[PDB]
Amino acid sequence: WKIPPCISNWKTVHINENFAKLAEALYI
Amino acid sequence: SSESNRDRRERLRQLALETIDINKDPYFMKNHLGSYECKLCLTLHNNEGSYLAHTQGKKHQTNLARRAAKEAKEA
Amino acid sequence: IPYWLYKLHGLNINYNCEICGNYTYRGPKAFQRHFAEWRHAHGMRCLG
Amino acid sequence: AKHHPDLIFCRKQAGVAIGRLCEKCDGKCVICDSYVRPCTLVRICDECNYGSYQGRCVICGGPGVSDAYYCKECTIQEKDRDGCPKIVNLGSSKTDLFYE
Amino acid sequence: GGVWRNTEDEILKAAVMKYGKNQWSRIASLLHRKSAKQCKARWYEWLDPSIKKTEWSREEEEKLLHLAKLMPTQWRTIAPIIGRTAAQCLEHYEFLLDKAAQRDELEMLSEARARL
Amino acid sequence: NRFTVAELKQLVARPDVVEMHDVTAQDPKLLVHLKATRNSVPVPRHWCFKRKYLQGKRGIEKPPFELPDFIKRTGIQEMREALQEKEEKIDIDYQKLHDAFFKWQTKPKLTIHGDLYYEGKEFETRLKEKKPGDLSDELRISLGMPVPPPWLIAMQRYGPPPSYPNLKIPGLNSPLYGDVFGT
Amino acid sequence: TRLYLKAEQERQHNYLKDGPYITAEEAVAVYTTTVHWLESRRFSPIPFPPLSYKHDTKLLILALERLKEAYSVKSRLNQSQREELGLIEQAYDNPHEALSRIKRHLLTQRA
RNA sequence: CGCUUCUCGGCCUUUUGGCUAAGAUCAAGUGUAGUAUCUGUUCUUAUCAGUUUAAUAUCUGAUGUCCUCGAGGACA
RNA sequence: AUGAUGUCAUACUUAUCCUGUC
Repeated sequence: WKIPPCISNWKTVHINENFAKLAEALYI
Repeated sequence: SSESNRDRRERLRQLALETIDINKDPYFMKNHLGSYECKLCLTLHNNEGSYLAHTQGKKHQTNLARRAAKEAKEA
Repeated sequence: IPYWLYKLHGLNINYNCEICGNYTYRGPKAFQRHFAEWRHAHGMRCLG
Repeated sequence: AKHHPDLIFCRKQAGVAIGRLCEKCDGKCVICDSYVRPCTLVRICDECNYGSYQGRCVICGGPGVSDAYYCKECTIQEKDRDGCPKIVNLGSSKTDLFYE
Repeated sequence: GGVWRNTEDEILKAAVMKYGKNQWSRIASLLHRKSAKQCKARWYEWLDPSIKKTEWSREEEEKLLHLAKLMPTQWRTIAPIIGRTAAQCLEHYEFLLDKAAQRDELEMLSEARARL
Repeated sequence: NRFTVAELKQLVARPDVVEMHDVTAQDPKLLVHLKATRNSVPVPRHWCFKRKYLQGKRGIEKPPFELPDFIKRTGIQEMREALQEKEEKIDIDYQKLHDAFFKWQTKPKLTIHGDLYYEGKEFETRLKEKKPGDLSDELRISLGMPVPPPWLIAMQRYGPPPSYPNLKIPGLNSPLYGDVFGT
Repeated sequence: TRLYLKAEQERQHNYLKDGPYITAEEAVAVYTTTVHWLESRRFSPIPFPPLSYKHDTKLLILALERLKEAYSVKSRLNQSQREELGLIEQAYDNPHEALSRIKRHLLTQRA
């Protein structure tokens, strides 16, 4: 139960198959 | 202008001294005219960035292996 | 292989000191320092 | 000098024409290029002062107002008993400054 | 401008390590060559400690090749997704992959094209 | 077309000044005559060096400034140090500085006309040849003898030194005042 | 401002996280409708930058005039705005070099 | 004689009282000559001749035939 | 371990110099 230091202040999958399926359909 | 440049040079010298104290550089030496001089590289440094860049070219730390072998025969 | 460093330092230069027990030197400065040395003076004292 | 290392002097025969200095180069010496200790006046050559070449500055070459003099440090070093130090050539000075 | 010399890069790295990250005006007052936005862009592009400046492999090349066709533009969106995150190594790798691999009547026609 | 060094040394009357680079000149006789003059000075040692006589003192750290006693006895250095410590005025005196500049003026240690500046010129503090019978003060202090130095008691037994045969030291064959116990 | 930028942040991470685009089939129909409409009107394609154009320098002066008249009006500055005004003045001093810069950027730098 | 806990002392870390829009911001030098100091990269070449140098250094020129991959083998 | 040539920044000096024109 110890407080650590605090110096930060200024003082999912990230991909979807629907986008690729839309891009390939637009290319076709 | 000139006073702002003097304050910026003093802040840069203080940041260079803090970086040399944090990294514990044993080769950084100060001159008598406001410049740095490398003891291990045996060369001069024009600015604070010159002594802070002498870590890729002329690596004198790798040349200390002969002195380490002469001081101690064992590994 | 420090070829440029040995060329700038004066290495692989033909030199010989006959007074210092007919020894050979790899440079002109080494030949000048070998002519006035302990072995050269010892050979000069042993020669008379 | 100082202001110009590629400038060459005339070093001609000394005449009776007294040298002069421009208003922008007033007080500056010819050889020593200093501002203190004037001891000897400046004498110009005969060909260097004729018609439109008379009344011009020796160092500056502009409109001379006051008479030029030599420094005492150049007088004691026998640097004032040489020829007429008229600036003949003008290189690497006031050439690119005219374009800007 | 922005030549990004090595002595300036070491000073920028020391200013980022000493002053901070979210203070761009404090880091630009000790360089006298670039502004705060240029210093922040350099710190996010080349002076970042998490930037993988080397080790270009075939898995990342296959990831970038299977992403440039789904999105032709917006290379900055695929910068952190591919893993390079430098916003210029992706375009350089795409240019290297493109240069190394280079070395009603219409329907009535097609209708009779199958019937003939 | 060029004579050897032995032929140039045998022909010269003073062969203790000939060098190895003098044979490559256009007139060795005139160079040997000019190098053996009475009040001539030799050339610098940077004629063959490649450090340009100013790159050898890289790691040598020296003091900032060695002020004289005539400036240190005026109190201006302490006032300047106090002003530098306050910045990081005095008005002590006006006639004391004139007295230290005129009456309390110390003549500095000059050099000879042939005393040219060497390369290092700081680690070779050579001084005449303090020989047998003559010593410095302090080493007297370490020795601790009140006004012979006591190993010239053993220069009685074992004999006069081979190294300095001409020797005389007090009380033995040399029949002494202050420091100097032998000549 | 901080709230609406956070909102745009959430929506952007969403629209990339889910790939939830604009319904690819309807997208294809829209692209086809556009291609057909443009062909029916028979519009020519827009030519890329004619390097020696009679249009070029005149267009560049007009655009730089609008950019100057907006970004500088009267007696204010920054440092960013200062560099902007300075590059504007350099363009109005060496115009063909600036057209060269613009053409090189527009054909090269896709960032 | 050994062991566990508790207390007292000799002592070897760090350590600003808050919140509002990270509280809000910027940070100019011109040219002619010239020097210095950093970094990076290149010569295991053998011999001779000449140029050149204080001496080096440097520069400039070349030597048998066949096969195989400068080296090896064969022949004259 | 100096030195060598070399593309490339960085400091320093010259009391360098800003109304020059047909």
